[PDB]
Amino acid sequence: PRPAYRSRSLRRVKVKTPGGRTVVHYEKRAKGVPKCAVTGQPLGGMNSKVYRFGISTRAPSRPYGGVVSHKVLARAIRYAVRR
Amino acid sequence: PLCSKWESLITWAEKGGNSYKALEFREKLVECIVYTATEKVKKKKLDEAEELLKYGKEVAKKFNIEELNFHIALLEKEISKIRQRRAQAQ
Amino acid sequence: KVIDVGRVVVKVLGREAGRKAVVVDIVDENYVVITGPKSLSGVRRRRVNINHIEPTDKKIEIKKGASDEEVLKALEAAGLVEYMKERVKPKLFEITPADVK
Amino acid sequence: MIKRFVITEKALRLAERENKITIIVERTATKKQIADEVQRLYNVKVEKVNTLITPRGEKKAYVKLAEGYSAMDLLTKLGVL
Amino acid sequence: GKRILVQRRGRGGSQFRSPSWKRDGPVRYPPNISGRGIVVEILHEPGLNAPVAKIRMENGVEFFNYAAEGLYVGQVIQVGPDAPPAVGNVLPLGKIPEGTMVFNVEKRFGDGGKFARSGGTYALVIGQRPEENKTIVRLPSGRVIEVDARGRATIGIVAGGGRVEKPFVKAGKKYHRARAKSWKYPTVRGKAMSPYAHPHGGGSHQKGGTPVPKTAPPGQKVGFIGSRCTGRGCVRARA
Amino acid sequence: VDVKRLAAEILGVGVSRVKISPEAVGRLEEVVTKDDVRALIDEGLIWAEPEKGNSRGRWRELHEKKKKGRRRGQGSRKGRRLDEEEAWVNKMRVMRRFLNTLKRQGKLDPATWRQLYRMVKGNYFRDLRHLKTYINEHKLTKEPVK
Amino acid sequence: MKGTPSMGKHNKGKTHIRCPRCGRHSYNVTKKYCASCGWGRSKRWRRYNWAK
Amino acid sequence: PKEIFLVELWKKYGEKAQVVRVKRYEDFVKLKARLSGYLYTIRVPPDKAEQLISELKAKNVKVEEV
RNA sequence: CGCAGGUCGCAGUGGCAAGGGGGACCUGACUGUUUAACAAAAACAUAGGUCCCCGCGAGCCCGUAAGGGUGUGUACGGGGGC
RNA sequence: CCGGUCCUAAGGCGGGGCCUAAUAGGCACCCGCCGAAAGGGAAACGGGUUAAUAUUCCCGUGCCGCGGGGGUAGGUUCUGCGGCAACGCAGGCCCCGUCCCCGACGCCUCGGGAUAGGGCGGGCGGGACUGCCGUCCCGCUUAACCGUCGAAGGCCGGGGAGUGCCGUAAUGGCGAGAACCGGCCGAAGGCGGGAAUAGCCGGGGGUUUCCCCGGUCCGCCCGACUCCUGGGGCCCGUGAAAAGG
Ligand SMILES: [Mg+2]
Ligand SMILES: [Mg+2]
Ligand SMILES: [Mg+2]
Ligand SMILES: [Mg+2]
Ligand SMILES: [Mg+2]
Ligand SMILES: [Mg+2]
Ligand SMILES: [Mg+2]
Ligand SMILES: [Mg+2]
Ligand SMILES: [Mg+2]
Ligand SMILES: [Mg+2]
Ligand SMILES: [Mg+2]
Ligand SMILES: [Mg+2]
Ligand SMILES: [Mg+2]
Ligand SMILES: [Mg+2]
Ligand SMILES: [Mg+2]
Ligand SMILES: [Mg+2]
Ligand SMILES: [Mg+2]
Ligand SMILES: [Mg+2]
Ligand SMILES: [Mg+2]
Ligand SMILES: [Mg+2]
Ligand SMILES: [Mg+2]
Ligand SMILES: [Mg+2]
Ligand SMILES: [Mg+2]
Ligand SMILES: [Mg+2]
Ligand SMILES: [Zn+2]
Repeated sequence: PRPAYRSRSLRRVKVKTPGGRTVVHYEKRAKGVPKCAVTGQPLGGMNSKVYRFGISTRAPSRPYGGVVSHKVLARAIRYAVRR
Repeated sequence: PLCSKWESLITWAEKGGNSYKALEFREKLVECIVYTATEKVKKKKLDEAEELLKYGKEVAKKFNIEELNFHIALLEKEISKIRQRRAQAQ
Repeated sequence: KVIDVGRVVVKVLGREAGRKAVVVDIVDENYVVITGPKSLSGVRRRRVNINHIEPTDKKIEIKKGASDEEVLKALEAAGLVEYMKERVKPKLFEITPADVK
Repeated sequence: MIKRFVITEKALRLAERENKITIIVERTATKKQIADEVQRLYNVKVEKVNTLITPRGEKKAYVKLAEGYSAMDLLTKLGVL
Repeated sequence: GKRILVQRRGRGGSQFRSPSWKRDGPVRYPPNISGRGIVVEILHEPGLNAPVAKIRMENGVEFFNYAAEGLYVGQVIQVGPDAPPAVGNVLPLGKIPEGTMVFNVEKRFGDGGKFARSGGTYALVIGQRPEENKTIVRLPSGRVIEVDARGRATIGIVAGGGRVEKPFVKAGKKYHRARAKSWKYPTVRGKAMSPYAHPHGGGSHQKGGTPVPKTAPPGQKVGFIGSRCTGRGCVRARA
Repeated sequence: VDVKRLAAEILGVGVSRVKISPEAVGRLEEVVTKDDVRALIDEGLIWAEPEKGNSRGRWRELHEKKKKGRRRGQGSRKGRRLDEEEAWVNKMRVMRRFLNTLKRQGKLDPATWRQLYRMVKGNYFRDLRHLKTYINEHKLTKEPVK
Repeated sequence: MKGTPSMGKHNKGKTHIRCPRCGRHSYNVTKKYCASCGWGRSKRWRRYNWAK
Repeated sequence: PKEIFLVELWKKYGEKAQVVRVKRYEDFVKLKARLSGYLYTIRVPPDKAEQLISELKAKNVKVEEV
């Protein structure tokens, strides 16, 4: 509780209630978005802010989806097609 | 414009025969226009609000939505009141 | 020219990536029309940017604006029905960031 | 399992206002056991059970009954009132 | 008490131990790597003396090696007897041609590599005795040693050379490096001590000690330990 | 029981501001519950005195004088007031947006825009008036810039 | 500082808690045995002949 | 709570409502269908509001002015 | 942020807040550490320099032993002195 | 639905084994477990109530996990649909495996966007003072949750640029693809719903805390140490793991 709030792991949000008071709500920070397995950059269509685990996310309509980006997928497909 | 994705989804669902999804997409398009216009008017960005309201008028003509016209009329009444106050103060 | 009518290509981007198709029409320098038949490989007939297709060595003989069953008889003449049904499998572990800079 | 009833001012106010009975039970009794014991012994329906352990080492349970039974009436029936 | 610091070091205290949890793993050759591999990462390792390359073999085995200077991400390395002697390739010492600069040399096959593992270091393949399956190599110290010909080495020199030429300008920089290494920092001179704590400690004008024999027991074996000589004359006699 | 604690909790103010009428000194000893305190509050024997807000008439008068330009001389400054870095940011943004608008509308050749842009970055011009005066004097535009 | 000022740091720590076997305030929470009866490190009761 | 804009969509929820609360203003009426899961609110013109309350009472949904 | 004019006092950073300055010698390069409760230093440490034991089944150290630390290390390195 | 409880860290304990005259002594080995009320990590907020508990009680409005029922999209040899694309859209059911990613990370510095808070002019209501003036103070609020929007940044298609062209707070960018045009993904937070029916200010009636009435507004400004985002730099210093998803 109190040392858990003294640590900076949660966001300190000040909010004014309908009762006229000002309170501090301790809210979670967002989880990191999925990254490409080769470049490490965030994947398009999956970089929305998520604050808890267990939320199903819809991958882009492509082979390998939210695993690799379109650049890596296209280049790998070209290499496999030639090879 | 702003809710063109909603327009495309509406026509795509209607072409595919998904009446339920077409109704949901019509609701989403109305939500897009009305929410964005109302936020603009509350922040007093009247030029952007007027552009959004003109687009909503065109969309309501294109899709036969009465609720869009009703909410646009309410927002235009608010815009008129805001502009009247600005003219009186200035 | 490589990207020509009767050429077997593989789509690299989009939903149908890795799927084989047959070029049946030419639009301009940027676009050509492909239909590796949707019952056969899964690529519906539509235009495609030439940058989003990778040409193969294989090529078949058909006329411009050829139909889907025309492409089908050409592929069965070449014996390429199973090659058209096969989907290209990338090797993702080989690629490093230098290849996609 | 039930040791006794709590007939203090807070317990009486809770009985009259919220349809709750306050009991002192064994320290190892769970909410499931308390609810089943209340239902079996008194033939009422238990809405929910809140439990706490007092500073003197006893388990006290606030048993909120369903909306067809009176906590005050049950207390009068048992005569602990 | 009276036990000296070098005697206290052997107990394995936290201030003398190495924090190897800060590193991803040992930099050694796995026993049965063969074929072609891909250089996927070049990483900094706390407490080590060279950048470390992560090699992903064609069959999926991944291992850590010291990066050859000039090695780059996405490079294709060859492992095995059929590998050409190009930079980054892992070859047997028996196959490696004479005069070649190798590193991470294995004294016996399968130990993971022992010699020429610091940044800027290398071993030189001097000769090959195939009838006793041995390879003569010169180590970074200049010492010439025989190694198992079936052992493995990497072609090139270890990257990161010249790291020690730049001075450790502040005590804080050496402090931060020591925190990643195993060194106890800093060190008190022996003659700055009292006699209970060091053989050199003591007198009003404190002095160092003359060399002790090689048979001296622990606690007495400090300073020069069985040295052949000392000073500039010793260096001259060495050269 | 402490009446003032219950009264402060009921009225939502400080106990320092809760005031109990001396006429209810007899009834204070009979106060048992917050309902009793509410009854006394309803009768008006217990009330909350208004809080003090620091009056701002003197500040408003001084702020008008400061806007006119008084009481900001050399003998009234103790530390840094002007922000050099923020001033540079504003100066660059003003000059760059002016020059970029001129080039976008086509009044300035891109080469002349480049020369003016580099001079602005190199601190040739004191202000936008200096930039406009330089442009008009050296005739870098077909029509004068206001 | 070793006297009264250092005595103020003994307000929140602990070396021992009550032992489940012997009930004394002698169970070392870090060493995980009792300093009185030896529970947690010896199944036989700890008692020495030099103690009366 | 959820907000609906189309009367056709809102009627699907309002018809199954345990109660329909009505709040009136000079230009619009808020109709709030209270279900087990959510409270669905729609702002309508007053004439359409009267028509919807008439239809809901015809379907025997409870209506309350709040 | 600036300019012009007028004007009061003994005193205008008017209270609050708020460096005395300079020359020369010894000494330790510097920042840092130290005798909890009489010593803060010119003592210790320090980066830098240099020497020695060591090619690893090493050198040095701990353990009665099983075994252990340096070592997820390898001479641009580990350990030991000044 | 607030914490423990779960996970692993530095590390520790037990059993087997090896050692030991022996153990209650040691631990490299194998196996299991423990190890954080400041790390990782499921889900609740506003109002009211008591003499004493208040995210726990009550009212209202929700969320999570597990399971079930109905409807639906989908399926029922076989495959979901659209877009050149980035990617978008209800995207069938059950079991098992594998891989990847999130979890998951320093310090310094400077640009941008918000919110908490604070102030200014007007309006309404209430209060303070009585030597002169008529000023001064207070209230005018909006939780979680649902929807929609989305700045930087990244990406897609067209375009095909060297007398250059495009820039920043600053470093600067371009045939290894610029200017320019269109599009995709995408924060805090905004707004609507929640919700004025609450709370608050004022004015009355009753009586044991209930009922009634009015207001709860208009236009601007500053703005964080709180929240979000991006750029640049430093390291002989590289800033955890696992559960879980
Ligand atoms: Mg925590
Ligand atoms: Mg965190
Ligand atoms: Mg409890
Ligand atoms: Mg250490
Ligand atoms: Mg001494
Ligand atoms: Mg001696
Ligand atoms: Mg001695
Ligand atoms: Mg001596
Ligand atoms: Mg003054
Ligand atoms: Mg400067
Ligand atoms: Mg002592
Ligand atoms: Mg302790
Ligand atoms: Mg003073
Ligand atoms: Mg000094
Ligand atoms: Mg000092
Ligand atoms: Mg002393
Ligand atoms: Mg002293
Ligand atoms: Mg010294
Ligand atoms: Mg020197
Ligand atoms: Mg000497
Ligand atoms: Mg645990
Ligand atoms: Mg309390
Ligand atoms: Mg005001
Ligand atoms: Mg700047
Ligand atoms: Zn004990």
